[PDB]
Amino acid sequence: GHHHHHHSHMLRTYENKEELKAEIEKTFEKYILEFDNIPENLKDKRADEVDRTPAENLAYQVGWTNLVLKWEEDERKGLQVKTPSDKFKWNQLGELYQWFTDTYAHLSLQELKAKLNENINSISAMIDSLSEEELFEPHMRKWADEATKTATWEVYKFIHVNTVAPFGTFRTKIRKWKKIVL
Ligand SMILES: [Br-]
Repeated sequence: GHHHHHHSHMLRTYENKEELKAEIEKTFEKYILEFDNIPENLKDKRADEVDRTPAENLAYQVGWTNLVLKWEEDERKGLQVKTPSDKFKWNQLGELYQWFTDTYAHLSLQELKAKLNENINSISAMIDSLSEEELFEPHMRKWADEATKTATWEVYKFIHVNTVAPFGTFRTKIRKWKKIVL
């Protein structure tokens, strides 16, 4: 079911936890830097050949990182987890994305950047909290095995496709937006 994820074709091998954390921080910094000169008054400005506004772009990352953190926190607390979310299934990502916009896009860029920054720090704490086995071997978290229909994904794959991969593709999109609008 997780193959419905839009970055399922951008998987990566990692050597260890440190390599994973370093890549998340590097790609996050390059992505977030692009918003430094985007004014709040243009956060909802839509460019023609770009799907999302700057706020919707940030809202998407806040949305997904909030979900990954929730799956693990809920499991840590002994709960049974529904993925990708309680309201939407893996074949309803389009609706989940609109929910991200409705839930988060109205916030200021400053507030969205603060939330994403906090989430990157929490994801690093999560990586540090799991053994190398829990992170890199299959069948270590019930939430990661929850939707499997074809190939199994280890915890690190879920972290990677929701951080390193979109930070790269959405950085391309926000740069395109700035070239047009600014
Ligand atoms: Br976009």
